[PDB]
Amino acid sequence: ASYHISNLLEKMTSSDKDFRFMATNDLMTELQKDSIKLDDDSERKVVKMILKLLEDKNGEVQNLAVKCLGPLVSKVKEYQVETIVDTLCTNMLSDKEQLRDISSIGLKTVIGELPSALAANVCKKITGRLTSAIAKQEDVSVQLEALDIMADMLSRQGGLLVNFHPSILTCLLPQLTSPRLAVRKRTIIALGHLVMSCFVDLIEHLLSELSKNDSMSTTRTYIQCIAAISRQAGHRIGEYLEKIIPLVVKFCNVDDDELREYCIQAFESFVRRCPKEVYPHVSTIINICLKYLTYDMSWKVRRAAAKCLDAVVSTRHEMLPEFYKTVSPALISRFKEREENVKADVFHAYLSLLKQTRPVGETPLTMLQSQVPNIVKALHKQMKEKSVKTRQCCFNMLTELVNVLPGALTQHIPVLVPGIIFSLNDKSSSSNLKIDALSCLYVILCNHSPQVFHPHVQALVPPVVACVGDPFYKITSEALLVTQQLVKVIRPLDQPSSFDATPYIKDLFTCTIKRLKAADIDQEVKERAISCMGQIICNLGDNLGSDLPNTLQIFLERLKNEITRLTTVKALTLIAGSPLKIDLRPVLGEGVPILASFLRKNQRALKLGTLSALDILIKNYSDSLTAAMIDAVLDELPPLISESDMHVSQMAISFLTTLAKVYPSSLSKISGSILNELIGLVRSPLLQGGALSAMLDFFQALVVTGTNNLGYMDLLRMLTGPVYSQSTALTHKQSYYSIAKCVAALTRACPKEGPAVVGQFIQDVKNSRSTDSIRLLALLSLGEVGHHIDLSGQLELKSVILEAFSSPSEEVKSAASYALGSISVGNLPEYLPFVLQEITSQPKRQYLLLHSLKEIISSASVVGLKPYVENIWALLLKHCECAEEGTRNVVAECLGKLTLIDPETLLPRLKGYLISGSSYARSSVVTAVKFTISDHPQPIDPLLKNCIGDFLKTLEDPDLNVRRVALVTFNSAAHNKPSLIRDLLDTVLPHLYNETKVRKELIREVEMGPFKHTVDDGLDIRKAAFECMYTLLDSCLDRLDIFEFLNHVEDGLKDHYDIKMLTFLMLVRLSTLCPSAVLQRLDRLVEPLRATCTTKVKANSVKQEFEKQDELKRSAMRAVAALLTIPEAEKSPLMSEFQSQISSNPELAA
Amino acid sequence: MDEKYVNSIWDLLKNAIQEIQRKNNSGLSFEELYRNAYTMVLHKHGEKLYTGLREVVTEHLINKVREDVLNSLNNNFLQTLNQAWNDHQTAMVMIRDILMYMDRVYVQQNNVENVYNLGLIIFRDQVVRYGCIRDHLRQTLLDMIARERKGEVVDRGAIRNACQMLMILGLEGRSVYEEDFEAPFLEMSAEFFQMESQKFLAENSASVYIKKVEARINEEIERVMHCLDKSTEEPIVKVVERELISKHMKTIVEMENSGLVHMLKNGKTEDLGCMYKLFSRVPNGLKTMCECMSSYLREQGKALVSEEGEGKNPVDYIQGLLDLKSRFDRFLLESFNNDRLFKQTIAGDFEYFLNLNSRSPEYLSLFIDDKLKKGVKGLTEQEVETILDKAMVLFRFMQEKDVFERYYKQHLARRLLTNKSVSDDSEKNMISKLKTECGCQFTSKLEGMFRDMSISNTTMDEFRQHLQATGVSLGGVDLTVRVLTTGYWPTQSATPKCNIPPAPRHAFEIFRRFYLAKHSGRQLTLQHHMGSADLNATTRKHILQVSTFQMTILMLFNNREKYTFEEIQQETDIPERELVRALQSLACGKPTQRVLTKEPKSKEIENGHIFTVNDQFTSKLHRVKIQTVAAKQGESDPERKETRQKVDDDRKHEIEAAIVRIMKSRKKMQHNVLVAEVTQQLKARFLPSPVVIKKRIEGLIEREYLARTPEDRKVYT
Amino acid sequence: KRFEVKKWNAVALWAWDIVVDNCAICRNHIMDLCIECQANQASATSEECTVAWGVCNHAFHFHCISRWLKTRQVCPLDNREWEFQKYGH
Ligand SMILES: [Zn+2]
Ligand SMILES: [Zn+2]
Ligand SMILES: [Zn+2]
Repeated sequence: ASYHISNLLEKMTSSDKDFRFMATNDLMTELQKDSIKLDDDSERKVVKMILKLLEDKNGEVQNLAVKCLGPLVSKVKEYQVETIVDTLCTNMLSDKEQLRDISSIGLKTVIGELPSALAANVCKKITGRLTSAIAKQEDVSVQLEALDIMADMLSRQGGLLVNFHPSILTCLLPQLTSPRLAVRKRTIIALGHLVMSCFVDLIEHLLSELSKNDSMSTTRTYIQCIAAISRQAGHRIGEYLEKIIPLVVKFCNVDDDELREYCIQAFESFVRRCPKEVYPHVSTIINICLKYLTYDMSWKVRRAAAKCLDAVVSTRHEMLPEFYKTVSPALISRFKEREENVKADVFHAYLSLLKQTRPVGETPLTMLQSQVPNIVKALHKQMKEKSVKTRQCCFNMLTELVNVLPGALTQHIPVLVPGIIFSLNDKSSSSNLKIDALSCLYVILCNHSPQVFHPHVQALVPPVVACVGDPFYKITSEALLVTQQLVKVIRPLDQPSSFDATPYIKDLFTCTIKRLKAADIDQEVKERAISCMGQIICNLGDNLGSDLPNTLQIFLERLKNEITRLTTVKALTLIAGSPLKIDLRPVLGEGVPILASFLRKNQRALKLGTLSALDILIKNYSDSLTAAMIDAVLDELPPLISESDMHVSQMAISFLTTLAKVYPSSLSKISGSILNELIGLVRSPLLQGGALSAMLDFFQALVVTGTNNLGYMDLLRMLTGPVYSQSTALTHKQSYYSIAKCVAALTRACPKEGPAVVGQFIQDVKNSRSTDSIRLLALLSLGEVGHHIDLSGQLELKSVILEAFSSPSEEVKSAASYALGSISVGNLPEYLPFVLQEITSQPKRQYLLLHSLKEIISSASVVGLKPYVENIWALLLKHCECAEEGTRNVVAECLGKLTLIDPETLLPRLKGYLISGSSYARSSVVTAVKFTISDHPQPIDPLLKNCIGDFLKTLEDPDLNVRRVALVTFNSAAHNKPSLIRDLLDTVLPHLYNETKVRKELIREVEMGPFKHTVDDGLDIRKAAFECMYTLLDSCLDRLDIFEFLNHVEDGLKDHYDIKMLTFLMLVRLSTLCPSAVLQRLDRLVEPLRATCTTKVKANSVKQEFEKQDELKRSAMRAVAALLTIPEAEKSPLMSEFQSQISSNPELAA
Repeated sequence: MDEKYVNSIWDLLKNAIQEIQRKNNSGLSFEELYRNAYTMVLHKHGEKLYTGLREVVTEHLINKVREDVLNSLNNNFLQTLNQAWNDHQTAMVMIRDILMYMDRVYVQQNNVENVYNLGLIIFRDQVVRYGCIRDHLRQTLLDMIARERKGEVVDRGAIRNACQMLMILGLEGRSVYEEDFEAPFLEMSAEFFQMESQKFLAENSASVYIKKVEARINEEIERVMHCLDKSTEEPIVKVVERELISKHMKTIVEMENSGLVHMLKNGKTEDLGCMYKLFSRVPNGLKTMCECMSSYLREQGKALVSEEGEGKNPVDYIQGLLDLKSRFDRFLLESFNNDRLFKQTIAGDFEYFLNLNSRSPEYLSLFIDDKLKKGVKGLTEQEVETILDKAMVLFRFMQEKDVFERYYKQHLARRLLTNKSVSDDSEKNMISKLKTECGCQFTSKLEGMFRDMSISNTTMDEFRQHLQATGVSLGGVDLTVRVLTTGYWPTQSATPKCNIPPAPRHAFEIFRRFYLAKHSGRQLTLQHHMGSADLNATTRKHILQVSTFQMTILMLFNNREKYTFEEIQQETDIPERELVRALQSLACGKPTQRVLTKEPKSKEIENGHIFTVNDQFTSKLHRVKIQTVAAKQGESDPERKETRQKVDDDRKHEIEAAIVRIMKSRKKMQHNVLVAEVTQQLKARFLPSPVVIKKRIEGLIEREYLARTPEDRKVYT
Repeated sequence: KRFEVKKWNAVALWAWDIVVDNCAICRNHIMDLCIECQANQASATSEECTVAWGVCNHAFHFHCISRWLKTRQVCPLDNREWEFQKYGH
């Protein structure tokens, strides 16, 4: 309100400090909301009072007056802002100590509360006053404040002030020679804040200036000035850097104490650029500077040199071998010591080089093991020193060393074990030194082998007991981990051991019980102690005394927590299944119920841990089980097992499997509850591999053992019944496969077979009111059981098979083919001649049993096939008939699968048939070698490599029909294995480019003379060729030839619609993969897509063709956007005219 | 005209369009057919022509395309479907020109669909929506897509063309193409997603899982574009997002190994940024990420802010906190691209765990004092400035600034006045940075302490000039006694008065008399427990050093030897127990540079112990100092509690200083409002402290509380 | 003499017209309470009445200056506004 403003003015005048303070607070609050009642007239007095409150009296009123100025500036108008700016400027430019600093603080809130057009004229005046304020006249404090607010204005206002930039240049450049040492630094900050603000001509100008200025002038702060300006330039100062490089090395040549500063220049200039020759220059200079110790102020030089070494290594990874070998051993190892700091950052440089010898001729491992000896002498020598930082740095070096080299210092363990004992003793220096020493000990113990350890472990025990007994809990936890590793090292429960350990078990067990029964320490030390004691019991429990039951009850007691639960469960898994069996009857009796309760915590890790613990207990111990806790856990599983977690389901199923061969009553309990739940689960379509094998075992064991009214008869009716009543497929696809595999496992569980096979026979042959679902189920389960249990005679196999084969539903035919394929393996001598005879007999069963034969070869054995394989391949060659191309495909797949086994003798015949066969024969052989390609490495690689190379290099220039076939094979090969093409890429390019271009012999300009159709008959090969080009840049890019690739993606841009879109995507990816290798032909590719975004369509057409052309134009515009996504390196060809039609395309594409 | 002419026209037009569609229309003319259309449409008989069009098109489709696609359902099924599409379209273009010439008037009169749309609809109804072709096409598309996702290569261009065909066939947009087909397609997609994710969670680690799932996400997008059509984005992205990242959110970041906590431990930096890039995309992923961040930070703080057992060095402790802060800032900078949520949560955690100790301002002040005097480690100004900025940043996320600035003023008292323990330029920089880090109820008193130094050395030079002009005596040969004020300068003890050097006594008396004649009204005195001096020893003439209590014992030794505790307590008018700290600095706990040795070598103090002098002169120069002063940085219990109670009464008195004005100016209380305003005024200074204000707002009702007192209730009290 | 003192780096404290003998408002003393407190006992609670020091260096009893702050706050020995800087001797 206006009255409120009147009141606060009155208070301020009266001069009452309490009233002044509260009036200022009220002013700030009312200005913050919406400047309640601030008219032109009232504004003239409030700013006057604000300035007066700034100038007059108590500092409390002053800060609140500075705060009001903030909201004022933001909620006031253009004249008053300018006025208060001028007043602050004059206050800081004149005398009066206090006015200067309070006005400087105020002017900061001005450019902080005002960002634009409103602030443009505002900051112009500030710059105008500051330029006169930074005059060369000696006003030390005035320039201090002036450059402060000056660099401030640049830091916060960078998108503006572009016009005043030359003016601030002419007054900032001559300010770098002033005698006072601080204003020179302030000017460097000013030029940095000036060069952030995107003004190109300016920077080139000042760079030429300092270039001409390098004329023997005694000034080091200007050297650090160019250093910092290069620092702030970032990624645009490469050429100017190449310019200054001779200057900086020359200025470092002359002996001076500011070699530190010129090395700062060198390392920064290099750290923020990725060159190909600058690193040698920089490296040469700092090797000199690191050798520079003579006899002070020379330490900073070596510090800078070591920081530069660090940068060098961490950045030029591709240059590692020679530089590593020639600088790192000598320089770093010889100078692996000095006073406090250059030594430390030399270790830091070697830590970055250790991480560069980590991929995690002369491999990195070789030069690493070359480094190892001198390294161990140097770090031991450093261990002789007393400083805590020295030992900590050596500990970090050791930790990283064994992390990049498993063996590392295997022969040096005797050398460095005493250093570890020494660092684990008195003379204080615990801090983080104890943590580092214990971590290094743990890493050394775990990574190498105990073989060199047992002596120096037997010489190691008492100090780690001392660290365990140490009051600090972090050192206690690290020592607990070290004891756990040591006990893993003295025991070897896997490899033979001979070392006696009784006193060490005594002492370690003693400290572990002392630490364990605390119930008053942090959670980390508690978990570490629990795990350590569990390992103690598991490894060394055979020599242990009567404290085992006490510690075991202690484990029970500590288990019932919210943090210790997971660690206790893990220790219980570890304590079980141990060569040294531990009496775990009380634990079982009191833990199986508590683990069952643990199950209902919805914690995935907890669920898995308790499931594994229960499984392993029931597996090995299997002695102290009674009805109560097993009933509890079996009641606990049904909530646990669900579709949402197949791995937890698998673990629970495995627990069920093991418990099945342990408790007879549990089997019936499982029968009821778990059978209900798993019947719910089986119909789910995600049963696969892990869980599938698990459930298969579950049913096998459950049926083979005694179960409550559950076996073959009962379960078989409770398996088919559901799907039979389902009738119309209520599932999707996988329930049938899962049920068939479950039925097969159940059948092979108890071989009282013959009823079920005859029943499935009836189901498959009882055509009356039998749903296709029923038929599928029958055929699938039949084939699955014939797979292992040779169905042999069992009534009519043949009849049922062919009957189901002639089905009107394609899925039933596929099931019949799969069933026959599975039947043939197991009774091959009987069922395979059937396959040959029927394939050569009927022409539809030809194709269908060819699919069945593919299944046969895929899932057959590897020993009982050879003469049968020869007959199969004889028929396959004879059955190259071209009735349908699908028959060609399946016969090619069969040939490939046959080639997979014993390729050595069969492959040369295949190549000969390529050479002497017909066009369809060449298609068959090349498709067979196409699908001979795997997805993962196989022992066929070398022979297949060379021979498919011959296949592709011979079959890439034949007839158009066989051409596209070999092209799709090469596409598959390129996508799958880059490691079998290699040199073939160069031989493929010409053949591929021959058909890549348009062929003016196959268009034929026919089938509509007057009406002008252009049927291509070569677009099939063209599409396949461009698909190979996609997989080319997708897999092999480094050695691919770029120029021809780009020329013919241009010719593809001149091709038809599908090739147009494929070339658009090719261009997008290739511009992304290699930007510089696309800039060369960016303008050349621009011509086609520019002609594409201008072609119009006559109104005679229909709107669907318009949507088609809009799709083409949108793809072209996306290609243009991708070409623009290159880091703005062209800004050249035509720059995207704005028109009424095209301009919509980028608007809708953004 | 007659029916014969029009029926012959229609018959020859049907023959011509049959030849057009049979790919044998080379021997055919277009002008004649356009004339047939003109004479058929001028007679207003377009209904029969449209019916014949529909009949011939549908009979062609059923006879040719339905037989061909069904006959080759297993060999090049997509290829023959594509060929049928191309042939149908290339007949439809010319059919379209003719029947669109007539469809102009037809659609301007009969408001029916055009000929091209009619052909599209009839093909959709007769082939694509066929009772048998639908299921086979769906099955082959799903199988080929799944086998492509497995890692094999299929004809992705064929799927492109099929998707484009369904686009053009929709005739409106995303209608038929979606609906049925999209449902099993996305069902198979989500099934595949879950089957792959459940497999991938069962490895062990998350570092490889997140890379591998990002590769899966990228490959999904690659197929979306090339293999499939132009759109197919929003539903696919949503389903893959929900089925992978939303399902793995609870468990992938809390694993014991390669979990978020572990990768924060060792210092993995690519993994954090990549996990941010993946989980910033899923809904409520950043929320659980920052929740785990806060949990880890609180655990680390409780590990570091633990009070049970205090043995940590001050500089080291705060340097460790500074490293953690800067490391987390660098983490957020690279991985989280300076996200607002993570910055806010780390600031909140810092505010929560930095105030758990009453020692945090004490330790920060110790660290700033240690790094401020003169640091050989990091001598150059850039590292000093960065350390200073990090110290101020840590000071931001910290409450109770009163004890901080009290300890800062005590540090100024200690370091500032010792001999020359300031850099002379950086203290102004510290004052300026503190001016822009907290409030401003101070800083002018620290600049007022700098005013005292300035007048001090101006008085030094003026008094030196006056002494040269006068030359009273030889007492003041080399005297630098700083003129000091009681107010700005923090209180020392009860000035345990000690023996003052007899000859310099004249110098100090001369200086005091000079100042009692300068401005007259100034009750002066000497701060005996502050300051230092230099004693010249005498084979070479070296100069020793004394720190405000050494010089008296040293002169007692120089004037006469064979003295003891009784000798130094009897004839010297000597103070209380502080003497023992003063004396032990020379003998007790000394390195091999002892300037005072005693025959009874023992840790405890005796009465009749003879004091002697041993050489122990390793520094063969004329400048050796003793460093016993300001040695311990533990800030022991008695000084802790006395400074704590001093801070307590300072807080209580400032509360009054604000409370009186917040009555005198603003309108009075509604029994629960003034405490909020008084805490708002003083939030930037300390904790609100809502009990002491409550307890003492009734402390001033007795003395100077006017107007309507806050607890008026029934009547203005 | 064996050793002789050459240099000193001492410090000299000074105060304004506070008059240690008599208060400037109550005229009792710089210490030993004020006119509003008299004795040491009778609900002093560790004698919550100390000396107040300002930027003018003038020192008064806290009770004296707080009671004087009712009407005039002009630091009667001078013309300054009497900031609050210190509490206790
Ligand atoms: Zn008084
Ligand atoms: Zn005064
Ligand atoms: Zn009093």
